[PDB]
Amino acid sequence: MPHAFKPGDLVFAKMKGYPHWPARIDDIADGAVKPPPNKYPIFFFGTHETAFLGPKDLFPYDKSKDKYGKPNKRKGFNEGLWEIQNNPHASYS
Ligand SMILES: CC(=O)N(C)c1cccnc1
Repeated sequence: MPHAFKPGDLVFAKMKGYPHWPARIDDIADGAVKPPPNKYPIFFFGTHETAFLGPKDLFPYDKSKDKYGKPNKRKGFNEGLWEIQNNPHASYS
């Protein structure tokens, strides 16, 4: 059975106006801004932007890749696919 989400988990993350997007649950660095309660720090592959989202917007990568892991016109999307598939745990500083 599923656990709760944890840092390092790989997902497709959905925001209003954008396709399901390759992403990871980030850690919070010591001394860094924490998210609101009930929200996770989401790092989006390709764009390298962060947002705070709840589970309703988070689709586990393994289960969803066949639906969602297809090239897309949007800026950074295809880079994002390479990253989630090829080095999803790296520093994208
Ligand atoms: C892919 C991407 O970067 N998206 C969807 C985003 C992330 C954070 C804020 N707005 C949009």
